[PDB]
Amino acid sequence: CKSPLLVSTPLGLPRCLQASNVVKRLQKLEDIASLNDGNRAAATPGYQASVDYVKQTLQKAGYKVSVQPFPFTAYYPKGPGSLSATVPQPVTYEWEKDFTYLSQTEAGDVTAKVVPVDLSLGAGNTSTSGCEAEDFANFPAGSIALIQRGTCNFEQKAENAAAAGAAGVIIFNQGNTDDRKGLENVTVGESYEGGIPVIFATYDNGVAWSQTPDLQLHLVVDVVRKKTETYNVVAETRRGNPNNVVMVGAHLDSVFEGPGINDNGSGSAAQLEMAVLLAKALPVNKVRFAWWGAAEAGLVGSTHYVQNLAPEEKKKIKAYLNFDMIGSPNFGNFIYDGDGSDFGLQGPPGSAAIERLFEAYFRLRGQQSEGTEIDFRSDYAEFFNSGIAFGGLFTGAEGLKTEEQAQKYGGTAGKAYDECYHSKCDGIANINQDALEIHSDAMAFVTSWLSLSTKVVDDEIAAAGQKLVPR
Ligand SMILES: [Mg+2]
Ligand SMILES: [Zn+2]
Ligand SMILES: [Zn+2]
Ligand SMILES: [Zn+2]
Repeated sequence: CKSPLLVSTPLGLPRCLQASNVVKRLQKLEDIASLNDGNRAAATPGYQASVDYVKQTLQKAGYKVSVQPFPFTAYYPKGPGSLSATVPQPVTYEWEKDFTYLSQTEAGDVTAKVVPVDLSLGAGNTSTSGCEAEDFANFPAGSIALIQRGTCNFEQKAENAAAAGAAGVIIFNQGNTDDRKGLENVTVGESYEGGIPVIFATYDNGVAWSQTPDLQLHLVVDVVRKKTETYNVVAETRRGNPNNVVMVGAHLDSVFEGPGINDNGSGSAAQLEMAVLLAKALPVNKVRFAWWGAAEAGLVGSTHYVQNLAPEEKKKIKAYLNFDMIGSPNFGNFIYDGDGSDFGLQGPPGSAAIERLFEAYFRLRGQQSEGTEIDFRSDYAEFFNSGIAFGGLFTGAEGLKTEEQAQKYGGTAGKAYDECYHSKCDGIANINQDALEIHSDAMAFVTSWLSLSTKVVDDEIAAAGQKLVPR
C-alpha cells in the first residue's frame, strides 16, 4: 500500500483509503469545533483552524497549497432579540410577533427616547420616511429612530439614521395596504455600514409608539457581524497533464449552529485522505483538490473560484466531482442525476458519463443506489454554469426516507436521512461509518479512474459537438 502502483489504480485506491483514517480526521475536525465555540462557520476561528489543518496536512504530504481569500461579510444571529418599553409604562414586546431582526443588522443594547422620522401613515400612503437627510432635520442625537417602510431601501433609511446620531433604528411596515402591516424577513443589505442595530416591527406597533409621548424603548440585538474575508484551500498534484485537470471539491465550512461533521466534514475529510494518498500516485491527468469556504452562505467560495479563473485556465478543467454530506446516519446511496434520468435536468456534456462511473462502482460493490436532484444545491453550481462536466455523491439531508429506500439501504423509513442536519448535534457521532466508507470508496474509484483516462467524458463532449476540440 506504500507503493505508487496500488494507489494509482481505480480498484487499489479504495482498498488503500481506510474509513478509520477518515474518522480520525473527522475527530480532528470535531476537536476544532470544540476548541472554537462548537462551530466551523465562515469568518470564525473554527474555520481558520480548519484551514490551517487542511493546509498543513497537504503541505506535509508535499503539495504546493493556495489559500485563496475572497471578501465575505459574516452575519450570524446568536439569540433572540428583546424589545421593552421603559417609559411611560413597562411593556415587554413579543419576539417574532411584534418585532424581528433586520438581516445584516449590527448588534446592540440601546435604551433611548424614540423619535419618529417623517412618518406618512394611513391606507395608501406613499411614505418617504427617512429616505432623505431632511427627514432628520431636528432628530436629537442618541435617540432611537422610528421609521416607516417606504420608497427607498431599508439600508438607506438606517444609514441616514446612523449619520444623524441615532443609537438604533426601528423600521415598521409601511401599512399602505392591509397585508403590508405585519412582520417580514427583510434586510439592511450586505453593504450596510450604519454600525447601529436595526429591527423590524408591525405597523400597529409602529403607530402606537409614534403616538406615545415620552416613549423610551430598550432594544437588544444579539448577532455577530463582521466585514472580513474567508478562504478556499486549493492544491494540485505536481504530476499529471495540466491541460486535462480532474477536479474534486468538498466545502469545508459549517453552519453557525454546529460543528458540521457530516455537513460537510465528511466530504472534506474523505477528500483530504484521498489527496494524501494521491500525493504518491502516478496520474495521467492532473488532480486538483479544493476545500470550499462560505458554502453555507450561498456557494460563495466555489463561485468565486470559478468566476475569477482566466478563460485560458477554465478550459483546462475537464471534470468536477462534488462530495457534500456522505456520512448521513440514515443514509441512502444517491448519485447526482447528470443524465437527467430521474428529474429531467442534464449536466453539461460528460456529466452522464461521470454518473455512469459512480453507478458502476456501487454496482461493483453489491450496493443499490439512485439519483438525486442537481438543481444547483451545492458547490458544483458554478461548474455547471461554466459548462464543465460534473457529478457527485450525497447520502441525504432533511428529506424523509421512503419504504423502498429503507429496504434498499437499511435504516428507518419515514425518518430524515440526517436528523441532525444543520444542527448542533451534527458531530462525530452523527456519522454512519458504513455510508462514509462506501462513499469514500466510490469517491476514490471515480477520481482515480478519471485520473487515468477521461475518455468517457471526452467521448460525451465529442458527441455533443458544442465545444470543439482544441488539441
Ligand atoms: Mg422624506
Ligand atoms: Zn453541504
Ligand atoms: Zn448544508
Ligand atoms: Zn440518472
